[PDB]
Amino acid sequence: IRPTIGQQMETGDQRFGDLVFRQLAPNVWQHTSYLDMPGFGAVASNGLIVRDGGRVLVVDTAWTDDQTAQILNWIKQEINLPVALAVVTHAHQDKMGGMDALHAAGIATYANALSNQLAPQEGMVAAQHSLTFAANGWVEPATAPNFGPLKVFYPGPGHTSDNITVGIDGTDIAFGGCLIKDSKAKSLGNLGDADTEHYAASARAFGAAFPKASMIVMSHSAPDSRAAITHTARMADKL
Ligand SMILES: [O-]
Ligand SMILES: [Zn+2]
Ligand SMILES: [Zn+2]
Repeated sequence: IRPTIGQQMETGDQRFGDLVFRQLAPNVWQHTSYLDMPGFGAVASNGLIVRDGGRVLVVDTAWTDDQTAQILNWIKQEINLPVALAVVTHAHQDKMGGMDALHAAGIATYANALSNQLAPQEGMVAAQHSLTFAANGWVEPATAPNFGPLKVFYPGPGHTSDNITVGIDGTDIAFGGCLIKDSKAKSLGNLGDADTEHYAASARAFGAAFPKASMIVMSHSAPDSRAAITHTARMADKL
């Protein structure tokens, strides 16, 4: 009995090691990893895996190198194609905590230049390559070579000063990372590194950048429809 990963994922989300995987589209999966907070519930973070022909692309690490190695194990087991590159969406642990595992696997990594400046200070590892954004927020194409369907956008400072977002061309999906929370959320999570003045405008800019994305994928909520964007901006208004 040898079903494809797509065939297997019709049963629902799949637990794999300490992670959970969910198929969002025929070639797009959400990875979920968890940070144990002793005495409290574990903090979930989501990223993406995209099968782009004969290669795989990753958006965001897991919280740790080990969890990130578990992602790579899942990719080997279920997809059985090489991982070419990863884009990581700011210098917090949930997004860049596993850079060493990516680098050891020969994966080329990309982050906002600002994320690369901030990461080592925090005991993290910079990505190998730095993205630069035009004033309009779109990545300068020369700094994002061979990204396939990934369309990278800097919406402005919000959840952090360096937060970036990623649309997946040919799908209904845009990834807001930690900038966006779902339409039912009671809070924006930890705002300790947030730009409270600009957050709402940056959430709006993300929505405007990917107007055809009907599925909004987020780090700290399950996927939602576009109402998540204005809900997030409403929660962020006049912080
Ligand atoms: O985060
Ligand atoms: Zn963050
Ligand atoms: Zn986060």
